[PDB]
Amino acid sequence: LPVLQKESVFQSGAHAYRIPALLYLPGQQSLLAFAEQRELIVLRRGDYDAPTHQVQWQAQEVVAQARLDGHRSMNPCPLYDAQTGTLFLFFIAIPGQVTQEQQLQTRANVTRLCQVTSTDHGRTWSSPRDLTDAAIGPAYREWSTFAVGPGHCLQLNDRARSLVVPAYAYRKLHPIQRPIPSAFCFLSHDHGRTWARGHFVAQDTLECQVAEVETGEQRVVTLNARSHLRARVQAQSTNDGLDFQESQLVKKLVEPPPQGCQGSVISFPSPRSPAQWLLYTHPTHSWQRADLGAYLNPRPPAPEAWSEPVLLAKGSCAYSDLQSMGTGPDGSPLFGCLYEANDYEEIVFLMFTLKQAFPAEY
Ligand SMILES: [Cl-]
Repeated sequence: LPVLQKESVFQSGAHAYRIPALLYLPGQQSLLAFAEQRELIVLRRGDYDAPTHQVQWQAQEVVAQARLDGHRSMNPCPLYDAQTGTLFLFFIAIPGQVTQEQQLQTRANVTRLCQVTSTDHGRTWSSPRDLTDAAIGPAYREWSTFAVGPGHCLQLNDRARSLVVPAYAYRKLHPIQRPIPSAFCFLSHDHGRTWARGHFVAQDTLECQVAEVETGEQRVVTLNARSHLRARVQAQSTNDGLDFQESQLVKKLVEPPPQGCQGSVISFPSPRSPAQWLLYTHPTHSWQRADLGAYLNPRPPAPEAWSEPVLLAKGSCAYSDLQSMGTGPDGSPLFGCLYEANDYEEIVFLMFTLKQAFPAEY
């Protein structure tokens, strides 16, 4: 398909950069591209230059605040709070080396849920805040580890403008069997002051992302997760992510077994009747992490409504993250996509419009 921009934003022959996260700032009309650097989190800011309809990426910088002493930082999970304008960067912190506790108990949970916030459009960040105890509580010792995202988080359009952070945890349900992962959501109605841990979806679900859409008559949260099956796993919640209805397989969205691959999903105003449509990116190969494709769902989150994918990039492609960026030069919705490519040797930024990706719609 034709695109507005394709630029490698992170590069490393040593596969130093992985796990992309993208965040669009609507007022500034800029993007924040995060990635893990093999471990800390790095960032590149880029302003959408209207006159040239290109994002001008600035110099890479380390998010020095997004780290705990003696820990490795991973899984950048950003969010823009529309009510306050504050930016949240959730992330995971794990000890850099085996701890004394782990020496005695191999599966002891030593993973930390953290966050740093910014009130100046991501130019500077607050000291890190460990949210582990407040968000997970007593369930903490029941897991071997867990993670959030990777990729952008969600803010609902409810009265409270609730924050929903997608996540997954490896549950130590059997002392002999290896811990099995299950996706879920963290939910806050007060801009991160308090957190609730939602119930798990089906077992063996891993990196997931959530979006909010209108279906039937009200708004629901759709969770789209990586699986070890041949198709993606999806589930919807009518209570902001605290409880999900029965998980379902989305056969139209392929997953390459046995490992599967992380994928991204976002909602955006319908170009036309449903209020929102969904856009999702993930490799399209039946058993390899290759050929990144963009898929559209005009009647979300109905599994049967997903479109055939449009090829965004041929060849090796892995994790990705999407962000809507307002209206494009051609008048249709503008999108930004950050994805791993070329055997993890780089992270590429792609910017395109709905008209470019899905011509038939126009
Ligand atoms: Cl902004």
